[PDB]
Amino acid sequence: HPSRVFSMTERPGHNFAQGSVITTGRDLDVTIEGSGWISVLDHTGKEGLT
Amino acid sequence: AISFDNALGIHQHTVGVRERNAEVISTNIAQANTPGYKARGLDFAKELQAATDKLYRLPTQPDTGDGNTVDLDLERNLFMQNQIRHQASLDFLGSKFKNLTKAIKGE
Repeated sequence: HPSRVFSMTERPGHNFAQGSVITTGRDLDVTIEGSGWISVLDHTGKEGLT
Repeated sequence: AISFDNALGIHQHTVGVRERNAEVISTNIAQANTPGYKARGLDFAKELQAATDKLYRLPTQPDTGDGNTVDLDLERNLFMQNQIRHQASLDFLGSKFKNLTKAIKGE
């Protein structure tokens, strides 16, 4: 009889809504207006979005 | 006539089958937790034919990844029934000799 059904928790995605913008007056502080990413390479060297 | 085969009937074989059945049920209960073990059932009519086998039990519920098809609720009931019937077979076969001895000795 089909009586036993398991459930597993999984990550379906991420929340890509715009984060809270903090005005700091610093020249080297940048925030992406709307959607978009900054391409950076980590310690190993593989590129990725941040 | 007048031979032990006819005097004892089939009660001489039933006691053995009830012992084999009890062994299989004991195996099923012990192997209930070991994954991959398939519950074994004994067909009574097969040992009846052998007197005059070791099958598999199809589960009523799915496994949980173990593959073990032993239902401990079923095994306890089947062990209780076999033990009760085993005692009756001893009573039946035991009285066969008690009547047989009384006929010979006349007392």
